[PDB]
Amino acid sequence: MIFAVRTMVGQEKNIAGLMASRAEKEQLDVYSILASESLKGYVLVEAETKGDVEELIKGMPRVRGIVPGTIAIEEIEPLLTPENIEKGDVVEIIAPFKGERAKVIRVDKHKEEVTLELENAPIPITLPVEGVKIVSKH
Amino acid sequence: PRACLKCKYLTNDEICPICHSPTSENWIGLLIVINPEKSEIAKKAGIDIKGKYALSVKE
Ligand SMILES: [Zn+2]
Repeated sequence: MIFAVRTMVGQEKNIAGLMASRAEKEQLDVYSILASESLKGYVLVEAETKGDVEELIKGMPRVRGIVPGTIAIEEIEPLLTPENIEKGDVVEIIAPFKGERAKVIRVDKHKEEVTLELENAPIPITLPVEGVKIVSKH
Repeated sequence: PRACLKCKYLTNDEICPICHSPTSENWIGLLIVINPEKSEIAKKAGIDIKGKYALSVKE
């Protein structure tokens, strides 16, 4: 029974913060609130009833109203459970060298980068891990 | 604030209150858990403790 609130874009986190506050102060049965970078314009609010949310957002600034229907906890699960490469793994670059296969040579667990020895043609390329998908594993 | 590298808990301190683990500023997204007992989202994510949480964190 998770709801979806249409806000101003870029104010999702701001509004979530105040939603949390009003709900504790006013004792409304709001259980979690979710603001994902990928879900701009929307703050997901988990609540007992729609009325709670209508009472929550009543006179909220930069809030444009509640979207009809609920969203299930099936559909939110991708956003709530976001690598693990090893030196020697072969990968394909998915984002200047798109479609190019390459062996991994240095894995940066800190900067979350990966250093790649292309199969084609001459120098090591380093990429965020985001920009590469594993193809073979050794 | 900042976000713990381990558990994603949001704080201003350089070490996390929940477990004394290092916190970073480079955190993205936000999950506010008002009630852990009654949140199916918090169940799924696996948050025991009420509080604000980042969704992703890096150094
Ligand atoms: Zn922590």
